[PDB]
Amino acid sequence: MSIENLKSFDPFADTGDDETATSNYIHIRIQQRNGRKTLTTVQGVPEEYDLKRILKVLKKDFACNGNIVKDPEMGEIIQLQGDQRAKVCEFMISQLGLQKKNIKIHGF
Repeated sequence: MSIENLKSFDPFADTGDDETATSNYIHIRIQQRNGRKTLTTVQGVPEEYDLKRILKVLKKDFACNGNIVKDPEMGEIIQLQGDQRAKVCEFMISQLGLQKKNIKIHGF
């Protein structure tokens, strides 16, 4: 007589598939507003990237929340909840392939 038992298992490792995308400046800024919330505004992103897909990635992988909004001064932009400037910079570099030199980060 005998019995079956698990010998080992595979981890999370896999090969890379990233590639360089074309230059164009992006601005990631922090907001201060009368509702007391801190928000991250994303501006200048290439129109070939769907803003609704940016929302979907930042809600799925980063666990944030956000919307597309038209500001009186800053124009049509994505708002994300909190100070996510480094996180959104990393998304544009990692998932879109945009080179780091294109991304401006601004405080408040």
